[PDB]
Parts: sequence; C-alpha cells; structure tokens
Amino acid sequence: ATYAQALQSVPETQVSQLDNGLRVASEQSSQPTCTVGVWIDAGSRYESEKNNGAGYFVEHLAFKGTKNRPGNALEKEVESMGAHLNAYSTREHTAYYIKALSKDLPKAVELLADIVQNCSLEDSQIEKERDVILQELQENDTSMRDVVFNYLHATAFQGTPLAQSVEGPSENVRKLSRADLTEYLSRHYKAPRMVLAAAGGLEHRQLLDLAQKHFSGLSGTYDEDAVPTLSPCRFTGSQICHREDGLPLAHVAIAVEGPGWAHPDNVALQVANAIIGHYDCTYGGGAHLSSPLASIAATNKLCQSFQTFNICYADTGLLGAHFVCDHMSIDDMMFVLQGQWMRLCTSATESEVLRGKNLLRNALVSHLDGTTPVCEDIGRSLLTYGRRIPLAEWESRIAEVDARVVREVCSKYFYDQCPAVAGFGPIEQLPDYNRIRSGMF
Amino acid sequence: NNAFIDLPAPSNISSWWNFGSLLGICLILQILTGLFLAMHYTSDTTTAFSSVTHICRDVNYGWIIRYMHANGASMFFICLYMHVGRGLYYGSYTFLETWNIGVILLLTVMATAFMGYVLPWGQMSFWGATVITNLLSAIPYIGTNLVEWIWGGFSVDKATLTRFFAFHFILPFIIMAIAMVHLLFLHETGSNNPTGISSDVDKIPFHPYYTIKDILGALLLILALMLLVLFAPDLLGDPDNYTPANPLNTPPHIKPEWYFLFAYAILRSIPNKLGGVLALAFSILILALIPLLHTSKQRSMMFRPLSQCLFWALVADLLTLTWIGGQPVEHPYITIGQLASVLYFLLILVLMPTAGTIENKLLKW
Ligand code: HEM
Ligand code: HEM
Ligand SMILES: C/C=C(C)/C=C/C=C/[C@H](OC)[C@@H](C)[C@@H](OC)[C@@H](C)CCc1oc2c(O)c(OC)cc(OC)c2c(=O)c1C
Ligand SMILES: CCCCCCO[C@@H]1O[C@H](CO)[C@@H](O)[C@H](O)[C@H]1O
Ligand SMILES: CCCCCCO[C@@H]1O[C@H](CO)[C@@H](O)[C@H](O)[C@H]1O
Ligand SMILES: CCCCCCO[C@@H]1O[C@H](CO)[C@@H](O)[C@H](O)[C@H]1O
Repeated sequence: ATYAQALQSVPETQVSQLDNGLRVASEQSSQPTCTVGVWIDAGSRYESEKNNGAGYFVEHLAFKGTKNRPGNALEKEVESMGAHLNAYSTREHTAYYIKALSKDLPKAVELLADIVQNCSLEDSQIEKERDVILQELQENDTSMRDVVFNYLHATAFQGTPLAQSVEGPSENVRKLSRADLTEYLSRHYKAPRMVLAAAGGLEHRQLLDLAQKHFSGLSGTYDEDAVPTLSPCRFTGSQICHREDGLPLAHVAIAVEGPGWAHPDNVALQVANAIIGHYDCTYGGGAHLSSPLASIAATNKLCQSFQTFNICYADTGLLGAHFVCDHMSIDDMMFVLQGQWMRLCTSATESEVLRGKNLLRNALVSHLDGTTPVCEDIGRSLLTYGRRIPLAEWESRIAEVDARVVREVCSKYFYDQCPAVAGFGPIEQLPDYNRIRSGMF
Repeated sequence: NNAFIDLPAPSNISSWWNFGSLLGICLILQILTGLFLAMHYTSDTTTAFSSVTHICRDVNYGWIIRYMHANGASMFFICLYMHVGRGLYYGSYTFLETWNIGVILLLTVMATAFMGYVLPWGQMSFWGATVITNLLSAIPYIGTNLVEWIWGGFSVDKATLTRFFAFHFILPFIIMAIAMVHLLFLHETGSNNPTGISSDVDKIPFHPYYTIKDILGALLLILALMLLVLFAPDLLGDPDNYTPANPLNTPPHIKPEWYFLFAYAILRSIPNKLGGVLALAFSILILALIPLLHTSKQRSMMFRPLSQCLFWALVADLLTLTWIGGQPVEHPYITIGQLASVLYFLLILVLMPTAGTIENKLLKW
C-alpha cells in the first residue's frame, strides 16, 4: 500500500465517558500485551507557592500502598503478574500507567483505580519520601540540562505558575504535610480531570465496563468554589545567567513564546524545527548534514550538541533551542542559530521545507511505535485537544505546509520578538541580551 | 571590530571616558575643515591674511568652515584637558605606554595649533611665531642657531610662514597615526574604570552600550561647537589677530590663545630666561613623571579623600594660572602668579605623593 492507504487503516480511537465525567479511550490492536493508564489534568501549573511540589510528592506515594493493598502489597501484585507500573509529572499533566499482558487488563484497571482513589499516604511513608525527594533534588542539580530548562521556565514565565519547577523548592519538600497532600488530591484528582486510556489487544467495550466497575465512585462534582482553572501565563523577554567557570561545558537554552497546544501553527513550527534539526558529536553525517547549523557546527567543531524544541502548554509555550558547547564557542553557536531562524523567516525554500515535512512525517509515525507510546498519545491528546487526532489528519495538516507558510509562521513567532535566555556554566562568552535581541531581526 | 563591536569594556565607566572619542572627532573635524581651508589659502606673507578674508567673504560657506576650524581647535583643547584630568584622577597613567604616547600627543597637538595660529599672519600670529620659536634660544651655545634655522633667516619672515603651512598640514596626520598606536596599546589592557579596580569580572560589549554613549557625546560636542560657531564665533578668539602682522610693533596687551594661558603664566612668573623656559617645558613634561610619583596602594582617587582635595586644588590652581595669564604683569598679579606657579609643582611633586603615603598608613598598609 501507499503511505496514504496505510494512514487510513489505523483503527479509530474509541472514546466513551462515565457519569462522573471520566473519559475512557482506547485503540485496539492485536498485540498480546497492552498499556493502560490514567492521565490527569494536574501539575505544578496548578500549584501555588505554598504547595508547589505537592503533585511530585504524591507521585512518590502513589505506589507505596493503598487502603486495600497496604505497603508493598500493590508492588508484589504488579510484579508477580510480570507487569510494569510507571508514572511521570510535568507542569500540566500527571500519568500513572501499567504495561501488562492483554489478558490481565481487568486487574490492571482495578489496580489503577485503587491507586488513584485509595492511596494510603501513611505518615511514616511521607517522612521517608521527604528524604528521597531531597536527595533527588541534589542529583538533579548535577544535570546541567535539567537545570538550564528549569531556569528557562523560571525566567520566561517569571511571576506565574509556569515559572515553578515540578519538584518544587526544597523548603516546600521539608514542610509539605499530609493535610497539604490530601487537600491537593481532593481538589485535583476528580473524574472530570482524568482520562483512562489503553492501547493494545483489548476491546473498548471491555475497558468501558471495567471503568464503570472500578471508577464509578470517583467524584465528578467537587463543587464550584474549588474548581482549579488555569489563568494565562505571561511570557517575559529576559535572561538568567548562572556563571560557573568550574563546569567543563556551557549549556544554553533560548526560546521565543510559542502558541500553545491547540494552535494549528504548531505543525508549521515543527516543520521549521525539523529543518534546523538536532546534532551531537556522535552523528555520522558530519559536514554533509542537510541542516546548515548541523554541518557548520560539525565541520567547525562549534558544539558537542544542540536540539531545537517546541514545548507546549495550554495557551503558551517555549519555541527555541538548546546547545552544549565549549566556553569559546557560545557566540558563534548563537550567531549561526539565530541566522538560521532569520533565514527561515525570510527565505525558506520549497526543497528544505519538503525535507522538514518528511522528517516530521517519519517522526510522527515512528513515535507511535508500541502500546506505551500509543497509550500516552491517547491520554495526553484527550487532555489537550479533547480528541485523538488521527494520522490522516496530521498528514493533511503537514501537507498544507509549504515555504510560504513556513516563512509566515516563523516570522510570526521569531521575527523581532523578545526571547527568554538561560545559561549555565563557563558562560563569559554568552552574548549580552541586547545583542541577542538584535539577532532576532 | 577589534577596535569596536565585541571589544570588552568595563560596565561602569562614566562620561569622563567619552573624551577619547570626542578627541578623535575633533581631530577628524580639524582635518576635514582644514583640508577645505587649504584649498583656498596661500602662504605668501603678502597674501596670507587676504586669502583668509577671501575664504570668509567670498567662498561659499567659507566662513562656517573657517570658524569651525578655529573653534574646533578650542574644543580640541577642552577635550584634551578633560581627558588628561580623567587620567590623573583615576590613575589611568599606570598604563605607562598608553599614557606616555598620550604625552606625545598633547605636545604634538600644541605644536600643531601654534603653527596653525600663525597662518592667517595677524599680529598674534607673527608675535606668537616670534616668541615660541625663540624658546629654543634658551638652549646653550646652539639655541640662536636653531631659531634662525627654523625661521629660515634672521627673523620671522616669508620663509617661516611657508614652512609653517607645510608643517601644520602634515603634523595632524602624524597625530592620527600616533593616536592609533595610543589605542593599540590601550587595547592590550582594556580600559580603567572609576573604582580603579580590575573590571574583568564585569565586562560588557562595547557595542551597543558605548557606541550609543559615544554618539550621544558626539552630538553634545557638535552642539557646543556650533553654539560657538553660529552664536559667538569670536568669543574664544583674540581681536588683535584681525589686524595684519606688523613686525615693528607688538600689541601692548598681547596674550596667548586661552588654552596656553596657564603655561604662559608659569613662564612669566620666573624673572630668568632659562629658568622660565625650563619651567615651561617641565609644566608639561612633568606628566611623564606622574607614574613614578604614585605612592598610593590604590590606583584611583575615588577612595582617597586627601588626594581628591589636592587634585581639585590643582585644578583650581590651573584656573588661577589661566586667569593670571590673561592679566597684565602688575601687582598683585605678579605675586599671585608666582605663588600659583610654585603651588603647581609643589602639589604634583610633593603634596600628592605625600598624601598617598599618609593615606596608606591610615589604612594600615
Ligand atoms: C589626539 C589625542 C588623543 C586621542 C585621540 C586619544 C584617544 C583615546 C581613546 C579613544 C581612549 C579610550 C576612551 C577613553 O578612555 O577616553 C583613550 C584612553 C586613554 N588616553 Fe587618550 N587620547 C589622546 C590624548 C591623550 C593624552 C594627552 C593623554 C595623557 C597625557 C592620554 C591618555 C590616555 C589614557 C591613560 C587612557 C586610558 C584611560 C582609561 O581607561 O582610564 N590620551 N585615549
Ligand atoms: C590637530 C589638528 C589641527 C589643529 C589643532 C589646527 C589648528 C589651527 C589653528 C589654531 C588655526 C588658526 C585659526 C584662526 O584663528 O584663523 C589653524 C589655521 C589653519 N589650519 Fe589648522 N589645525 C589642524 C589641522 C589642520 C589640517 C589637517 C590642515 C590642512 C590639511 C589645516 C589647515 C589650516 C589652514 C589652511 C589654516 C589657515 C586658515 C585659518 O586661519 O583659518 N589645519 N589651524
Ligand atoms: C617648528 C615648530 C616649533 C618651534 C614648535 C614648538 C612648539 C612649542 C610648544 O608646543 C609643544 C608650545 C606651543 C607650548 O609650550 C609647551 C605652548 C604652551 C607655549 C605657550 C606660550 O604661547 C604664547 C602664544 O601663543 C603667544 O601668541 C600670541 C604669545 C606668547 O608670548 C608673548 C606665548 C608665550 O609666552 C607662551 C609661553
Ligand atoms: C491544515 C489543515 C487543517 C484541517 C485538517 C483536517 O484533515 C482531515 O481531518 C479529518 C478528521 O480528523 C480526517 O478524517 C480526514 O481524513 C483529514 O483529511
Ligand atoms: C564658555 C564660556 C567661556 C568664558 C567666556 C569669556 O571668554 C573670554 O572673553 C574675552 C572678552 O570677550 C576674550 O578676550 C577672551 O579671550 C575669552 O577667553
Ligand atoms: C594668593 C595670595 C595673594 C598674593 C598677595 C600679594 O600681595 C602683595 O605682594 C607685594 C610683593 O612685593 C607687596 O609689595 C604688596 O604690598 C602686597 O599687597
């Protein structure tokens, strides 16, 4: 078949909803294994300065025992059936998911229901996790990449909830109480804020009945005065430079404000980012890479690596790049990078945009490879778009992009716009903000 | 670029650091207006003065080019004195090479301006040429021979004016080259700053920060120059030079261009020929000694109150000397001028170095 007919053969994702508001979505395949999980509209963007880190603390407690399965009982059950239980928290979403044999879907759904509704939160466990989290904060401090990205959010979204890290400040970790957590939970873990998603060898009808059976008790009301809604987050052209000449390589992240999840412009932006691409010293292409930034960097040894990114949030986002380089290569790297954004705004060619479109097509499909990536796409999509966008639609959106669309969309977000800049390490050579700003036009 | 764009500069230099660029601008202004004046000027003693009046009366915009050149010379010195003052106060002279070239630049500009003043051949022109060249007659055994050699005769005459036009024409270009060396030496160290403390931990790009400050400064300099040219073109000049040179008569109240008055007062304060000429020379060359007289453990005067008081006493004293240089050689001006002359050298050679040592002891080092 052609790439076109193959697109129309992907089973359509089935979506249902319970009385309490919980959405149930699934994509059936014939895999003897599956992934099922709960995606929640909860994250640090929903936290205030007082409880920032609450969600991450809960993630630490989620698998430590439930009222029905105290202590390591939940753990033993997951392990004995050979399943895998994982979780993650971001500034807007939280997810708990299980990879298991398709025949074990009923127990998998029960366990998730149990986890999301009956978490013990034993005072002694809370004290133990407190120390674990503090140690994780210390470890994260050694990850220059994680530090620079937290810094980018701190400065770009300064004064708003998006400026907050997911883990929260250490003093919050030392002071968060069970009361704080149960409070956070009663407020955010409601059925209308959750999506039960599954992908693999199972039928929607079976998942739906299991959901009715195990999630019906989940609250779908809350009230009116306590319905955590999101306010837009102001973006600020600014710079944060943490100079540390003791570190061997400098990390720099720069971005302009992105449009947010729902905007159609994200497709063209993804095409443009694909044109500039990514790179690191282990890439075999070197001097022949198609991206001018990549080949210049490789032939002139300008950096160890770089990556463009389009981080999306509800109504805003960070569109830009991150690079790692020697202290004497920062200005050159910034010069070439900004020159490439400007070239795309004013002179993107049909041939490079086609390449970008093909890169995006390949990335889209190769990403949805396996029950876990698919299940995550279902969960997240339902939370963000309110629907699963089919591949055939993505193709239509990508197809609509041409050189004209790329120049116009890039001009809209990059041209003469104030960026947010974060630097960490031996950054004496990181350009002054005025010089960076002038580089935007 | 390696003279602009990414040049690292201290984040805290003040407007006192603007004079270097203003000096460059003054030099370009002088060279441009000068070249245009040279296109109409003739150096024959019979036609010099007339050619200048011709420039001002019949050459299109000749008057503005002429007065911009005259007042430009004044702006040049105002900037020179501010530039040198900044260097003294902030201890910039510790950049020995940059500073010493600086001294050469000051002396060359003085010589250039002197010769330029001689070109229109007015009364001040002729007597200034007479007096200044004769300074060499103070040199034992060969002084007189040197003067006549420079004059090209036994007195200031035709041969003198023609060679002065030639020297005045070329010297400014030599000054430009020397200025570029002044800057090459400065770039090796980078600029000093108000605190006198190394600014390597807080540098900012020259562009856009100081390129914009320099432009603002340039505008203010141009405002000052044109206020003089368009509203008071003769304010800083001497009426006597509007009278053709007369070799048989020296005006009774003859006096030097304002920017030379302090040195004139010092020389006039000494009733000995060789003594006055030596004092005159030392009044400028002492600049080359300043680095050797630095006793303070700190570079700038910013944190040195005693040194500051003496510094301003030195400025007030130069103002005193400037005033005296413009008065007749009569009581009480004679005594005031002598006291001011002595204080000048006393401040630089004794009081300031001593205050530095006192300040050191007060800080226990
Ligand atoms: C044709 C005349 C001259 C020109 C064009 C000139 C130009 C400059 C320039 C462009 C700078 C840098 C900007 C600044 O700090 O002002 C500078 C610095 C300096 N100049 Fe000059 N200069 C001249 C004469 C002199 C003289 C007469 C002296 C001293 C006897 C001198 C001493 C210095 C010193 C010591 C510095 C370093 C200042 C600091 O960083 O603190 N200059 N000059
Ligand atoms: C360091 C730069 C210079 C200085 C400080 C300077 C200064 C002076 C002074 C003081 C005068 C007398 C003005 C008056 O009262 O009439 C003069 C005259 C003159 N200068 Fe210059 N000059 C400079 C550069 C030049 C250059 C580069 C040339 C020619 C290429 C030039 C050509 C003339 C001419 C033709 C006159 C005679 C006309 C007149 O008196 O205005 N000058 N200059
Ligand atoms: C061939 C080239 C030659 C010989 C150049 C030599 C230049 C020497 C010096 O510059 C380096 C010199 C200009 C400089 O001395 C440090 C000045 C401050 C001298 C100041 C000066 O001016 C006067 C002046 O202008 C007059 O005008 C009408 C009249 C004057 O008395 C009647 C004087 C005078 O009595 C003095 C001391
Ligand atoms: C830039 C183009 C925006 C609109 C693209 C819509 O694209 C369409 O979406 C439908 C529903 O998902 C699909 O069934 C259909 O095959 C697809 O072509
Ligand atoms: C900018 C302020 C400068 C001081 C103004 C006075 O200036 C003085 O005026 C006298 C009479 O007109 C002149 O003879 C003298 O040469 C001149 O320097
Ligand atoms: C700055 C100090 C001012 C100088 C005061 C000069 O004062 C004068 O000194 C003359 C010296 O022969 C005396 O003959 C004269 O009577 C006296 O008034």
